[PDB]
Amino acid sequence: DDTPSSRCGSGGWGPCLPIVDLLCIVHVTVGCSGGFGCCRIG
Repeated sequence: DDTPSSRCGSGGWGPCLPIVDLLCIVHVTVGCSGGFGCCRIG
């Protein structure tokens, strides 16, 4: 739903995870490679 100004490995999102294993929808895909996103880890 239009996530905030976050980024992979900038706050709570990990370094980089392959969408192939993704499980969320509102995750974040900024700062990562084309095809890899990140979800709320901690």
